[PDB]
Amino acid sequence: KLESDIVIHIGKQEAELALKVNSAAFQGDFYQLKSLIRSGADPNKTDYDGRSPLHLAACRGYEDITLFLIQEGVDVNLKDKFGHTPLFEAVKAGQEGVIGLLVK
Amino acid sequence: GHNDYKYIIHPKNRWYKAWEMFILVWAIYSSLFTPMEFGFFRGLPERLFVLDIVGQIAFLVDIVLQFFVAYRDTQTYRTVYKPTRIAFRYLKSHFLMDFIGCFPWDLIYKASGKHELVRYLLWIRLFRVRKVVEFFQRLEKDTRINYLFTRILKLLFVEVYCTHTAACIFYYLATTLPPENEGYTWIGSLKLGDYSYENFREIDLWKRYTTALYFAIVTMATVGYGDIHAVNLREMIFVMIYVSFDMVLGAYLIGNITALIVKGSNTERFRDKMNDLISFMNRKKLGRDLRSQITGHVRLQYDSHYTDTVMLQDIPASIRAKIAQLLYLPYIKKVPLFKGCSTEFINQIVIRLHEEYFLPGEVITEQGNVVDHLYFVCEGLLEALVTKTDGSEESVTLLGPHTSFGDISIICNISQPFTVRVCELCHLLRLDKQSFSNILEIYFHDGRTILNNIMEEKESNDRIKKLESDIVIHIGKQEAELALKVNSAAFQGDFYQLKSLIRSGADPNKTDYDGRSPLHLAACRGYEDITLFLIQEGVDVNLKDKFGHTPLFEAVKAGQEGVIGLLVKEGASFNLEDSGNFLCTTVAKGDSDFLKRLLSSGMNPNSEDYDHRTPLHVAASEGLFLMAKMLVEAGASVISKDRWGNSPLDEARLCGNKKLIKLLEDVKNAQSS
Repeated sequence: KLESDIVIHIGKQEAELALKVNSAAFQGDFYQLKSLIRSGADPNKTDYDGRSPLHLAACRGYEDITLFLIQEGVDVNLKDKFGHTPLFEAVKAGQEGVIGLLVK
Repeated sequence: GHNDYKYIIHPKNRWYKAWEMFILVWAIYSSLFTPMEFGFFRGLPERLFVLDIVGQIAFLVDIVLQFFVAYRDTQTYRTVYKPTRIAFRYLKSHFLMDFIGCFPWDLIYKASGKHELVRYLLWIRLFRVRKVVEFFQRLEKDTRINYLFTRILKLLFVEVYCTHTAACIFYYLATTLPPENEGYTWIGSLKLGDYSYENFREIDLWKRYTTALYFAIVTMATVGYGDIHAVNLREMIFVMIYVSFDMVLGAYLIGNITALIVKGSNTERFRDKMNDLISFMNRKKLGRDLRSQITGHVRLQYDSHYTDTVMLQDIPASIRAKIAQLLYLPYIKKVPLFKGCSTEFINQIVIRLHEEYFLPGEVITEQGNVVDHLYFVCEGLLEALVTKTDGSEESVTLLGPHTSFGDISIICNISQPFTVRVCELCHLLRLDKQSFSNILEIYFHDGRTILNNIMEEKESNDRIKKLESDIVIHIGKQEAELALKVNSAAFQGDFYQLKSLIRSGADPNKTDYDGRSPLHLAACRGYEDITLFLIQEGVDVNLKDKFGHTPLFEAVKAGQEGVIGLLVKEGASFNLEDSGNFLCTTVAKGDSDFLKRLLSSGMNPNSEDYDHRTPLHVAASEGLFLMAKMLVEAGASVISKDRWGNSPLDEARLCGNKKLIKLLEDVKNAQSS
């Protein structure tokens, strides 16, 4: 019965993980993110708006978080549900270093 | 299992305890009389004929009862109550010796022609002293009496028995020699004072026993007056054996007493510390008040019994938890930080707690030190101060009893703000940061209720109002995470759960990292029930998201005409930046359905693009008669002209679409009027 409750609870919990991964890519908690990569959902798993945390890392400028996502191999060309690759938010936000990383 | 087989007596049953105290008296008498009746009586006189018989009967019943009393196992540690199991314990452990002792050995000796070797079996009754051994073992368990004190008392009883038996054996050895050679015995040549023990077999039993026991006792302490001494060779040999064994026994007595004095020093440790510490004060001439403070601390070390709080680390987690639930729980209720939360959350705070005691004047937490423990002042007063750049300390609001300090720093995960000082003896209950953190993660609703209590506690003390800004940073982090949960629910379908969260305090106008109120997500998903509920919560129909869209934008994206009409009844209107130019881009897309839902929301009839072309221009040039007619229905005028002065009618005429040409011709010619 508990297993059946967690059949849905773990799905919701995975959703929370993806949102938290984006949050940590939006607050700046790198160390938590390094732990969470092996202790939580992956950046490939998208949120409600289908936005990988690489899009946020383009906005914020957490190029070290960006480099961790690069190590994971998460598609740098993975668009959001707004049909826009993280490169666009890199250019829009004006993070020239992040722009350089995604050009690399 | 005690019902399974009846007549069984519990090991510590009341009536069995009374019988134990009775058979203990009988065992003491039997073990202290067997040597007497052996040595001083070559055949027990009939005067005591009753008293021996009843004695054996007293143990005979005990041979039966021990076949029914249960015994606590040493393997499962559980009392086993089965006569099949119970009987074996006796039959193996001690039944043989007790049964041999219970025979009428004196009568058998008198019924076998007075053979002394039969009387030697009387010494089997000395094994009844195992009852006294059991009594002493049980008394050792009692915390009433010290273990080492019980040891020394046991050794004293061992000396009592050994001297009594030694005196009896000594007199018996005197009797083994024939009466005519009684002058060669130790007693038959005794001439104490003017009394010669010449016919020593006819002297009163008590005079003979007192002489023999006098010898035994004076040799027990090795006084060795010499008035009574061994004369025979049997007497010499027995005195050597007794003396050697008693040397060992007396050495053990001295060892037990010395160990009791050395190890068993409780307040003497405080006294020893006082010795050299008073030497310290005296050789350094400390002020009397400061001397009093130091002595107060040392007495406090033995008066706070922190060791009595350290032991709890050894008691297992659950039982310690219930100790906390019975002691720290009132102190926990007294905390204004918790105040009204779920009883389960309060109970979990209760479970993981580490009571501590501190000293007046000594400081507890230091400024700039990362908070590692969450302290509650339960009985005491506490005052924090902050050293400034010049160095002077900043007095803060005092922390009197039934308060919680350091909590704000833990909540913000920041170092301790002020160096806090212990004004006097305080019952500082402690909670580790990690334990509190996990408890908060499990009880998130209680956690937010604490957050409310926290804001109130912030305005309560202005010195924490010096850190309200950082606390507000933490509050904003909590609100952002909460908006994340609200949006995630709007994407999952947890309608009632997200309603409950909004009831909890969740503003649906809270913006997430995507900055789109959950109305956008409910619209794009199509949870029209959730969209309607958010409508009742007064979410603005067309909030602009970080991406510059409305909730109804997302609805029209997926074309949730249910949600689209739902927001239309609320007066749905994109009112987006360049919504008419976005319609130029939509005619570029060519999505007539997307366009129909947009123009049903009616954001803009027509607007010139960077080519100064209304969407009607684009549709007319493209030959998109359906889109162009639908735009005209929206209000797209045909008199508008592009950058090159061409109306949509001109574009349609260029295209050559008969229906579109006729439509735009008639509409624009009418529009001219």
